[PDB]
Formats: sequence, structure tokens, C-alpha cells
Amino acid sequence: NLCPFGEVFNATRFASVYAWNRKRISNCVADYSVLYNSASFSTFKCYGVSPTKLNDLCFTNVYADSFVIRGDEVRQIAPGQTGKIADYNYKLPDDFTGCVIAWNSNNLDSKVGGNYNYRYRLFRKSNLKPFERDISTEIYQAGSKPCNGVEGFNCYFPLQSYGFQPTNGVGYQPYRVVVLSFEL
Amino acid sequence: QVQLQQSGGGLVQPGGSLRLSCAASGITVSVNYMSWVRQAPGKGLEWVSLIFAGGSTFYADSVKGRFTISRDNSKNTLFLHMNSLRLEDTAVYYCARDLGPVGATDYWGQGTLVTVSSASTKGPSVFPLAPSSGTAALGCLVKDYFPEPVTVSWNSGALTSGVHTFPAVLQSSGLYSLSSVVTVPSSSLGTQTYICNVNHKPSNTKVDKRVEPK
Amino acid sequence: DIVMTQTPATLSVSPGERATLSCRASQSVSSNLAWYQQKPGQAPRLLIYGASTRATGIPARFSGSGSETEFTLTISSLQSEDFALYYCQQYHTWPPMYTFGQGTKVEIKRTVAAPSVFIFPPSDEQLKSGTASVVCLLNNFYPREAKVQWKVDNALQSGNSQESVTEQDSKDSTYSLSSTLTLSKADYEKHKVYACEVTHQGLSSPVTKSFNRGE
Ligand SMILES: *[C@@H]1O[C@H](CO)[C@@H](O)[C@H](O)[C@H]1NC(C)=O
Repeated sequence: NLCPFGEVFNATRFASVYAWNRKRISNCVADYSVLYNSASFSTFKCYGVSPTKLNDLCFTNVYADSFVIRGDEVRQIAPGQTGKIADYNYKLPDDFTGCVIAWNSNNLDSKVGGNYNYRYRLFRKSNLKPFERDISTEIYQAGSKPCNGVEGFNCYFPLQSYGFQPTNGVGYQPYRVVVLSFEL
Repeated sequence: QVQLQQSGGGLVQPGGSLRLSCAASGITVSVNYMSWVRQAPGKGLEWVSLIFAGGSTFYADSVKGRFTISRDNSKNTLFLHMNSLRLEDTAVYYCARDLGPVGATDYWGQGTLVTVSSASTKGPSVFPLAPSSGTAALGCLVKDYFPEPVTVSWNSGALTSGVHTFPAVLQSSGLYSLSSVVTVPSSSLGTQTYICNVNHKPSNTKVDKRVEPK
Repeated sequence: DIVMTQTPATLSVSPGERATLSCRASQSVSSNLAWYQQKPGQAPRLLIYGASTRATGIPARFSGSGSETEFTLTISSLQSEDFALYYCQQYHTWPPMYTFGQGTKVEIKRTVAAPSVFIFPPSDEQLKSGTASVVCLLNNFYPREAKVQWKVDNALQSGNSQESVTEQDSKDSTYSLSSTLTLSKADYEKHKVYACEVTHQGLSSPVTKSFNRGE
């Protein structure tokens, strides 16, 4: 059977990076050589495998992760990277085997006056394990005084909303990301 | 309480090493974004480095490969290891907790000064400034000394009104140069004696110089 | 980096009046901007964050506004404790870094005051060492903007002097300038007339105080 990639890339709404979606696909066939030469993708970097020879390999399941970040944070979706996204939102392994696809979505995810639906994790006591998802909204205890779920001093909501306006810079404009990882 | 007490600053030869400390109170270093900000004397503020609560470290392009930020959760103290120092790195270094859009950079350290130079503690040289031809003015010249500071008073502190002690200037010879003047009525010139009292605690130099016209 | 430009560099205001400070970003920083007050010899203190939110414990006379590339700090009624340096800071690049403005100095306003210019030739105890330091003094003037031109036989001296300004005085709120012209003893006798031109707002014409070597 064919890989339902149209439901992932051409999806109308993407998830926030702190709650990145994952689509588990069950051993299908797809023309990966068609997706590479598509001008819709401004970022397409594969690690451990070449984009053209993907149709020449087999696997048990291919995982399709999807989220939205700003332009400057696209460089973090790569093995051995650090930052607010790579540490507290989405982390790829150092030995990552797959591809990183991204495209500008200012015409889709930016609203005049700001689209604040997409969020990211700003505070976390430790970095994320590879392919880990942290969706907890517990109040971040920055000091020694506990918070009791009440925002205030030394008590911060661990998430912050992206300010996606059409007039923002490309590094701050929304970029939809899709990561393909394989399982042998 | 909420406190960021610093230590570790001082004089360091260009190229050497120096480690700064930032003891934290009430604020947990291992749970916050902790940065290092330096301010060149007479210039703006410059961000140097930053460590994440998760252990990630980032540095500015002007200190990359030479500086190293670290922390100790047991002592709850932020650190900054400075290697290969030059005349650039001479500044007052601050440590602060950052909150971004949730409170900006609210709490700062009191600041510790880092001076990078290659000169021993040379004693000053006090030269008089005699008045020439409404009111007159005279003063002393404290030249070629190191390091800061030097305390200059007139008549052992008995002459307060009309005195201006200028800040030192770092001349190209590595040493400092300070000026201290005082305007007095032209009448009481031969009757009232004027003696500037220059003290240099680093070099242990105390000199009293008489000022009188030619 | 995103460049932050504050205007004016110095703001002379009387107590009780309103002080307005601007800060322009080279690129859009949305509302990610903070304001700080720094008194001499003290660490900075946060006043405004999020372009407009007052920090805890900051008096109501402080208020911030603006977005994207233009921001403003307003002190509705300036108090004696508010005279200090003020810095803006963008943190839209906070995921790693952040940039500050060059700073705005808020100082007590007063009437224009002309400087009393004095010139001091080098002492004899110094000439025996090999250097000759000519000193020119500008005392109790306002504003701080004052140009000192060193003329040696009516030849402008560049790269030869170092100036030094004091803080505002506690009673008259004026400044004092100290420019020092240092040169070798050998080059001290190659010339004759050592002058010191002074241009200031409180001077209808540039005032010059000179002397002759040996008079
Ligand atoms: C999305 O749909 C368009 C047609 O509406 C198609 O040309 C494009 O290839 C699709 N994208 C993917 C990734 O299949």
C-alpha cells in the first residue's frame, strides 16, 4: 500500500512543538524521490541515508512527526543540536536515521495581530531524551517556595505562545516541520 | 532572600585565567536561565554567556573558545572560567537570572571588576600646578601610578568647597593619571597655604606636596 | 545582531517634570523589550518588561510603551532619585542572547554656565624626568558638551591630549573638564606658545587661555 503522506504534509492544522504529533505508518511504499524535487520544501536534510535511495530500502514502521516552530529554530531539528526547541520540545538522537523537512508557513499560520495558538516549552529542569514528548503544564518552580499551581514570582507557566504575525521576520515566521524516522 | 553575591575579580595579566563566582540565594541556579553580562568602563552592556537549566551552554562570538560557564548545584553558585584574556575583557562582570517574557532580567549581581594589564604597582608622581595671572585656581597632578585608586584631599580635608578631583585616565603607557584642582579667592594666596594629600594604598605611597606660584 | 538605538544620549530634566526616553530596534522585536535604571556604582534595576509591564516594586510614575521597532520609557514626574543611566534591552533573541541600547543619561537641568578656563604649564620637577604635561582646566560649566582644542603655535593638536569630565556637582550641578597635553621634554622646547581653545554654549566666542614658555 501507499504511504498516506498527504494527511501529514497537507494537514490543515499542525500541532505545537511542545506537543508534537506522531503518525505511525505501517510498512508502505512511497516515491520519496518525488518529495525531494518538490519546490514546496525549503529545508530537506537526510541523515544516515540518501533521499533518492529511500525507496530502495524497507522497514517495519516509518514515523511522521509534525509541529510548527519559528524560522530561526529550524536549525535545531538536527542531530547534536541544542536550544530551546532541541532541549525542551523536540530532540533528535545523535545517531538519527531519517530526514528533516521544513517549509515556510507564513501564509498559513500567521494571523494579523498575532496567532498565539502555537506554543513552546520555555522552562524545564533538564533536557529531553531523544523522541520524548513533554506536555505537562505544571507551574515551573524556579525558587525554593512551591507554587500550588499559582502563577507569580518564581512560579511561571512553562509554556509560551509564538507571536506569528505576517510582518515578522523569516527567522520568526512560522515554519511547518515534518521528521521521518525509520524502524528496522 | 533574593541575592546574587559575586566574587573572584581582580588583576590578571593578558593571556592568563580568572574564574568568577556568583553565589545565589533564594534563586536556584540549576533551575533557571543564568547569564553573564559584562560592561566595559564607560560603554554599554554586553552579554557574554548563558547556561540552561538543562545544561546547555551558549557564548557570544567575542568570548567563544575562551570562556566557559559552569555551575555547582551543591553550593548553588554560578561560575565563569575566563581563559586567554586580553585588553578587551577588562570590564565589570554581572551575573543575572533571566526570565524572557516572564519577567525579563529581574535580578542582577552586584558586579565584580576584571582588570587585564601588565604592570606592577608603581607609585604616583605628584607635580604642582601653579596659578598664573576674577578668582584664581591651583591644583596637583597625580601622574604615572597603578592601580586604582588614589585619594587626594586638600589641607587634610579642611578644604572641601571648590575642590574638583577628576577621574583617572588610562594613558598609553599602561599607567594612570589623575588631576585634582581647587579654586580659591586670589586674595588668600600667600597667607593661606595649600597642600594636597595624595595617598596610594596599593603601592603604600603617601605624599604631601606644596603648591605656590612661581 | 539586532541594534538598539536610544535617543537622546543625555536628557536634562528638572525635578517634577516629565522625562521621555526612546529606544529604536533595527529589526522587529514585537513586545520583547525591557527597560533598566542603573545608578553610578550600582547594578542595573529592572523597570519595565514586555514593553509596558512594570516590574514589582517600581513606582507608578514609570511607564513603558511601543512595539515592533519603536519603544518609549516615560517618567511622569521625575524625582531626585530617578537621575541615572537608563538602558533598553531587546530579548527577542533570548533563546540564546540579547542586546542593550547604548544608554540614556538623565541629569538635573540647570541654566547655561560658562566655564572658567585655567592653563597650567609643566612643573620643573617633571621636566627633569623627560616628559612635559600641559594641563587645561574647564571649571563649573553647563551643559557637558564642551570642545577643547589644543593649539601649539596655532597648530591644532590631535592625538596628543586626554580629557576627563566629572559627575554633576551636588550643589551647582555643573561639570568640570580636565584635558592633559603630554609630550616629550625634547618636543616641548621645539615650540613656544601653548594655548587651549574652549568652545561652549555659554560662550559667545571661543575663549583661549595661553602662555609663553618662560614668562
Ligand atoms: C498536497 O496537495 C497538492 C494538491 O492539492 C499536491 O500537489 C501536493 O503534492 C500535496 N502534497 C503532498 C506532500 O502530498
